[PDB]
Amino acid sequence: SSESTTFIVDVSPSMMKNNNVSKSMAYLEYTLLNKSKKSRKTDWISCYLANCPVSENSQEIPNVFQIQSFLAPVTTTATIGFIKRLKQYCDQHSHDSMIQCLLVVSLDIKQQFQARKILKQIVVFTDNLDDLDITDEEIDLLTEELSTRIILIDCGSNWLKLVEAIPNSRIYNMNELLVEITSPATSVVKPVRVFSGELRLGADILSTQTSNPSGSMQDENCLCIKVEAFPATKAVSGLNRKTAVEVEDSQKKERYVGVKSIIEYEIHNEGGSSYIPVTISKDSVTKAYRYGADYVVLPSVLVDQTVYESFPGLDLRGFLNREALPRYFLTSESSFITADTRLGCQSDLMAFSALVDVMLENRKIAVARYVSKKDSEVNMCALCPVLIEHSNINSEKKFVKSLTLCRLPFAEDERVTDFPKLLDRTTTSGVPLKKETDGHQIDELMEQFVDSMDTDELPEIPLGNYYQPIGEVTTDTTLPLPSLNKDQEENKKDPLRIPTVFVYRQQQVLLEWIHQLMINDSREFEIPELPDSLKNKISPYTHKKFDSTKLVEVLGIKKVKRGEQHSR
Amino acid sequence: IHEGILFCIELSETMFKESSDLEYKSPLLEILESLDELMSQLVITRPGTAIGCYFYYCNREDAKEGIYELFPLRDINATFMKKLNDLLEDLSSGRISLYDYFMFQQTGSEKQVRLSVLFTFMLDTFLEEIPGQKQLSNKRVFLFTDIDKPQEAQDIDERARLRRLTIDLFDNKVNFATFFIGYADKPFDNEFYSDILQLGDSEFDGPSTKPIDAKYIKSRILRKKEVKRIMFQCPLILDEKTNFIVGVKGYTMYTHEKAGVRYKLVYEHEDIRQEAYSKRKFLNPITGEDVTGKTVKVYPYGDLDINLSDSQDQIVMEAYTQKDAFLKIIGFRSSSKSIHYFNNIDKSSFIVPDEAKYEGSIRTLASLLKILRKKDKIAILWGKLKSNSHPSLYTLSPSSVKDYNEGFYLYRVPFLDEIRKFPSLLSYDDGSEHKLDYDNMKKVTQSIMGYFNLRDGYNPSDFKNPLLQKHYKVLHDYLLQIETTFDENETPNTKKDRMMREDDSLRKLYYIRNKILESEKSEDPIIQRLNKYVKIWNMFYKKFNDDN
RNA sequence: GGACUUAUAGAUGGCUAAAAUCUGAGUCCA
Repeated sequence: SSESTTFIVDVSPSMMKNNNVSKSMAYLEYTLLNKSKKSRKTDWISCYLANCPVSENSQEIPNVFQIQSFLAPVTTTATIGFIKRLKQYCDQHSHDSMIQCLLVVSLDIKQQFQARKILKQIVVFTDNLDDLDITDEEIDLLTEELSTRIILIDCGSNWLKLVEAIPNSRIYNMNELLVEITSPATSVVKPVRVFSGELRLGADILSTQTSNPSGSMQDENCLCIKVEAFPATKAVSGLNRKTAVEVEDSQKKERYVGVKSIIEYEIHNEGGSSYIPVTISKDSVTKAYRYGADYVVLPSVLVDQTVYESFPGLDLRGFLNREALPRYFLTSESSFITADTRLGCQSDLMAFSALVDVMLENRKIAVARYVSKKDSEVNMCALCPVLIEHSNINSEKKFVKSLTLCRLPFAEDERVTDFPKLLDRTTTSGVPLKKETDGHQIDELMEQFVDSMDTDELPEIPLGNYYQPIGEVTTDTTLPLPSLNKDQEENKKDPLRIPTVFVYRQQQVLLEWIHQLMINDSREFEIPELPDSLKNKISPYTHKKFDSTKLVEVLGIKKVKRGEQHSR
Repeated sequence: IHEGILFCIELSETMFKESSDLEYKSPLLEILESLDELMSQLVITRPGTAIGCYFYYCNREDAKEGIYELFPLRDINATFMKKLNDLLEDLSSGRISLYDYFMFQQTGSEKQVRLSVLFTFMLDTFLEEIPGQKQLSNKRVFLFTDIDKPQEAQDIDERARLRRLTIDLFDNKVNFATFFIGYADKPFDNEFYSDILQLGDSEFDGPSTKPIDAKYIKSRILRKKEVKRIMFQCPLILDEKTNFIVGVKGYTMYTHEKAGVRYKLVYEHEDIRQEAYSKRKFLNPITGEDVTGKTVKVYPYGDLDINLSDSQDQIVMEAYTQKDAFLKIIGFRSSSKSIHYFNNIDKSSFIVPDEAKYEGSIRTLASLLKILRKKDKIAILWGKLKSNSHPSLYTLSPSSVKDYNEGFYLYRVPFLDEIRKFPSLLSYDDGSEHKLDYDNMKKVTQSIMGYFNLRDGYNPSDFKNPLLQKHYKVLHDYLLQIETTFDENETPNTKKDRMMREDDSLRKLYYIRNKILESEKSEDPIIQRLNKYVKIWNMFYKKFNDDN
């Protein structure tokens, strides 16, 4: 709900010359800039300096410097400022240039937030974990006063005493963070119900196809399970962009304001020359629907008749084997169908899982009739059974049974026609075309070409792990930390599950745009390279080296008035 | 853009007689019904299609040179549709018969058409310039006949003149779709029609003259009715180093038809009736100024906006894609690790070689098709189908041997961010702990599931979109002043039948319940099983909630 | 009606599709 984060950076001579402050600055830069995009009202940041010649803080304790006050919300401009304050401090004390610091922070937190429900944390960047002296009398003192967890980062047993004492405290490496903020990260979207109704088999058409809540639950001739629907797959188109016009200001950076749009209606008076557009009112405009060669404006009462009155439900039509259903029949995005233990009882979860289990064991797909809302589109859909593994309290694996919903095509949807044969080719009349010479050598070399790029060595995602529970990706803090999940990492070798490249590229470039032009005050943008890690996922895989020069040679590859059309 | 079909149907004795292969329905009647369905479908699917229908030899007084005109070659319209509808109804009511309409007789010796006049008629028809009708980009002749050996088969010189009449049509881009009809008893010898429809250069040599059984007439018509809608064409890179680059074309097999997308806007003010247009107008929130065409797209980044130059936009995309459409092979993979029914995100495309752009394309994909079939493998592709779109991973799967069309299917693979998270549940107790009770529930479900197998699989043809049907029926009835049959004082039985009439799917659902309901009435212990299964299932449903 | 969260979000659109359009959506308080 709400959290505070306090950053502390060690400025010892070791941290400066070993380039450990510039590294931590890179993390702070990435962390804060991404936080700036959300501009959360409840996400606090604050920064202090340790072992610093500057002495400016509330408690007037030496060697402590509050370089950035408590800030919420975190804005982009404020982040530009903070990094530049640090960058100036870092450049000054480059060549020619702690215990109480943790105590000052705690006091400043108690005065800032008092006793409000806020997850407080302290993040510390330092090297030489061994070389530091904190007496047991100080650790006894530190645990009592502090109600704030600790995140320690090694940049290169004593330090452990603090971490082990304070509840939910952890320790990470520096390059452990430097690799996390470099690698692509999937966005966590909180699942939201898109449908709520009944999964039915043998329900009465008169009972279900009304706006009445005619309970098929009490129908003993019907299989009725209360179910919910969530989105399983949904298309993304990159970073949302803003339509804007440019404006001037006292500090002329590229300053823009958003624009709105209205819908106007016009007619064309032609004067084959050109026309004279005249804006007219919507009141004098009507929609004319097309029927063949005629266009029709319907009276208002008939315009209502055009809408087919449909009612929310999921009605089973039948079952078939997976292989019996052509894969290309699937035309839409997929959705989860789960049992409704919220609005329904616990019998739904049991009966629903029993259905999925049977469909899994017999490798069956269900054909069903789907309607999400009133007067919504009617869909024929395929219901494919799936497993979803959950991290369990017990050492045993936990598979949650579920269904996947995907739209099947109506009669009016198929565009299929007869295509010319490709294998045993013939003329248009149908006489068998002469079989290609060098035919056996082609199929022989093509077979080696297919083997040369065999990716079977690259493992498919484990059973029940293509989809992932929302619980296994939710964490305590919004700070970019290593996943810590042992199964989630290096499951990324599935060649058919790659990061959203164009989105990462956008974020990567926008970050460097800010770093170079806004912080370093450069006047030339140096756009960075796409990471080799991500390049490989969209580059040809080589299993065995193979020269297709011979194959290409044998294949022989060479580049070469509507104003009376109204009717009734 | 604008295709036209010319129905030409030859009359004979066997065309009028009811055939056992047609559920005892006349071949002539089947063609008429197929034509009614054709226009009913195309008015939704491709209304910009011209259809004409002619019969011969017809003894009617209004027939020119023996060729009767049901309706001329015009864009599909309710007036011609009504004409055919009225004819079919005049037949159904027994008001007339097919013999009565075409003035045919069961004498065993009726007049027959001079093919010279027929083929010339086809040519003249496609050359006409009709004012309100657009120019045809595709001209086709649907040729229906029952006569293997007409009178002109004996004259060798007549065949010669006919062969130049046929060529004359091919020169004017007029193509034949033959429907040569053979039965169980009487077969069709295509020897004659082969001669006159053949060409003398390699690829195109005329249309197929292979006969068909009457049982396949309607399906053949409605299949060849459709037109290939080319979705995209781009190079297929197999191995860039050796210029292993080939050409492919992609076709959408299944669209998503929505009602009410086909419309124009009319402005009427007193005695002015004129087409209107929608204009999207952008305003400045500060001044109210029209800034349309003077706007720019930026990336919002907190309280900062970032606009890159076109030159920078180029460099950004350059890291992972090209400007124009392309498909690059990343590797190959087993189909069982690549194709699933639970992660579709888009519609599939059908991929065909494009040897007009790269020669050798046919040889490459034909071999690749053969190999990927043999090993049951697929290709992983990286690229994009349009210039103005993001790239993605694609799955390229070989067409099945059960399918007629030989080529590949293209499935888009979801990015990691396109794979949504599974929702958290309030309870996770699915009753798996109680082994016996749970195993019983699966067993009874399995038995119930057995009574509802789809033995013929899923066919799109069997399910018409109810939204589409409702929409175009209202338009249809209004144009032809057909008063609605809906009554507010509906009997539950009246309402029930209406529902099943308006929706093909609801009709199926009705059968399922009825089979369960006629399973409890029945006193045959075998048939009695289904309903008792359902009762047992409900027993487990209620027992679980009373316990847990 | 407010607070918070989400913007890689929630929707629309459509002559079958625009590097289009809108701000919606979830939770918690009265």
